[PDB]
Amino acid sequence: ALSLTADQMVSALLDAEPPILYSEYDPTRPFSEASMMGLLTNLADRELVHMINWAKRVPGFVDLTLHDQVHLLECAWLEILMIGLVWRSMEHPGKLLFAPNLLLDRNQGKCVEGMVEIFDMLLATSSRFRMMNLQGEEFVCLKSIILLNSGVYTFLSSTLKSLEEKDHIHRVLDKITDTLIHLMAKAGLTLQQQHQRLAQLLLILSHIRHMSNKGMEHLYSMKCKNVVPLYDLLLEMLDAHRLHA
Amino acid sequence: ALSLTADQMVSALLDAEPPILYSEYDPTRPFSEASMMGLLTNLADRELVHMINWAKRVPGFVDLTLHDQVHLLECAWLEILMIGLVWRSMEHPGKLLFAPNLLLDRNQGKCVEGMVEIFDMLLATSSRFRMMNLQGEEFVCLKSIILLNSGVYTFLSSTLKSLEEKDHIHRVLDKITDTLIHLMAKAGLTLQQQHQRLAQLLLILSHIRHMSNKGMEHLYSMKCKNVVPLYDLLLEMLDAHRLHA
Ligand SMILES: C[C@H]1CN(CCOc2ccc([C@@H]3Oc4ccc(O)cc4S[C@@H]3c3ccc(O)cc3)cc2)C[C@@H]1C
Ligand SMILES: C[C@H]1CN(CCOc2ccc([C@@H]3Oc4ccc(O)cc4S[C@@H]3c3ccc(O)cc3)cc2)C[C@@H]1C
Repeated sequence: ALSLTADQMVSALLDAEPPILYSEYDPTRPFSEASMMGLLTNLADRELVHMINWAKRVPGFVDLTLHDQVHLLECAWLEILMIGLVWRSMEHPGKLLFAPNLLLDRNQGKCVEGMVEIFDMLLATSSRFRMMNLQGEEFVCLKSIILLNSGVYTFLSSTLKSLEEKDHIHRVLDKITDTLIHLMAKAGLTLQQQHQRLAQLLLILSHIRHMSNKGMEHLYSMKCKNVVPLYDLLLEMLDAHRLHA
Repeated sequence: ALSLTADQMVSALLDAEPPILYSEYDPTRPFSEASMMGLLTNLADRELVHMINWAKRVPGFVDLTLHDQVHLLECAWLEILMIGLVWRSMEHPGKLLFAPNLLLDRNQGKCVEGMVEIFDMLLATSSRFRMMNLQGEEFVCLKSIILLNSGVYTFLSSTLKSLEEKDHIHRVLDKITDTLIHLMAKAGLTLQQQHQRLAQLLLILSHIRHMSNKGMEHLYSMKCKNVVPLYDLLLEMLDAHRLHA
């Protein structure tokens, strides 16, 4: 990640992309009888296992301690799901493609109290991506930045080890910045367009943080799931043996 | 703002800086008897009038409709107060300089339920600014970006006028990006350091959004003040006559 080229980061990031999952409900049955939140929650929980997989393939992530890996994912998981959703919704104006067999419009979000507000924010982000003509190569860089950036300011303590971890993370972030600029230059943007586009992309990440924060507030008031704290469940998942090697 | 130079934006932004206010409490009296939240709330309300003043001097802001000006400030006001606080706290490791006569450490935040968590996040941002050696010229650009960026994705409708406003805002944001790159080049950074530093700065804005969101959640559960909705109070303030010209 720190000696990988900009072309190697791009291909590592493309190679690491997770699969597109489907909603799990019987399509031979009516819809009024489905719990929309139940459908969405079940989807999101299944994505989380693939997210851990993906994160381990982001250059530099697994060189972190297990504790720091847990922290970053605990901080970024909803942001990561949401940029993923906005990305596959890009080509579907006015709709969110939760899954290939679960495409919802804003009125379908009114079904859940306080959810249309979140839908509207996601929908607006999807339209901005569309207006910017965001590219697959740029999107994977952005998702990796979310993973590494979102919880890097909240590491508690400040041990020697902790200091080293922070330095490495900021080093990897620098390399993804170099990769985004490289992508843009390749595409034929001027120096000036490059830095402007870089800023445009990075400023969207402030909106994705906003959506995550608002979505956590909204989720935190519902059946959803809050069994076994998230840290411990992430740890479990990340603290793998290497027996099935 | 769209024909202003990078040097003209910088000087307009420096010229527009608001004053540093003091806490209003009798310094000849003990401290256990003060409401810390009362002190902080009174400080923050006094800053808001100066914030409106400042925003009107940001290049491009007053060319927006009154409604859009209200929206952006309603979305960004806590982010703007917080970056301001982290900026004047930079030279005071382990402390937050709320005002020149009100410098608090984390233990002083434990006095309020759930406030130490916010203090710790602000303190960590202040240390990052310090570690990056953030410059006065960079800070004013960043505060202006917060003003223009934070609520630009949440404008409801999408009228012709609305579309025009968005275009102008993104145009002004582009010019502040050009200004930040200009500042960095002047300072002698390489091309590579410039784009890396730009990204480092912009990624901090995602943490400031985080702090604002968490602070609104925390404020929203206390005496504070929620009399007359914020929109109407902002409108009042922004919808000035020009009689005292
Ligand atoms: C991975 C964690 C998620 N599990 C709890 C439920 O989480 C979610 C439930 C539903 C969704 C909602 O559905 C999805 C589904 C997939 C996806 O990639 C994105 C979203 S976003 C949306 C959402 C988010 C926040 C809201 O306030 C409203 C709608 C997203 C997450 C707990 C588990 C540890
Ligand atoms: C401008 C709006 C603010 N008024 C309500 C009270 O708002 C505030 C009250 C206290 C502060 C707290 O004190 C200050 C004071 C000045 C400053 O520049 C920053 C801060 S930050 C801090 C804070 C913020 C959020 C928390 O959860 C905990 C501490 C910041 C804002 C309502 C008014 C319309």
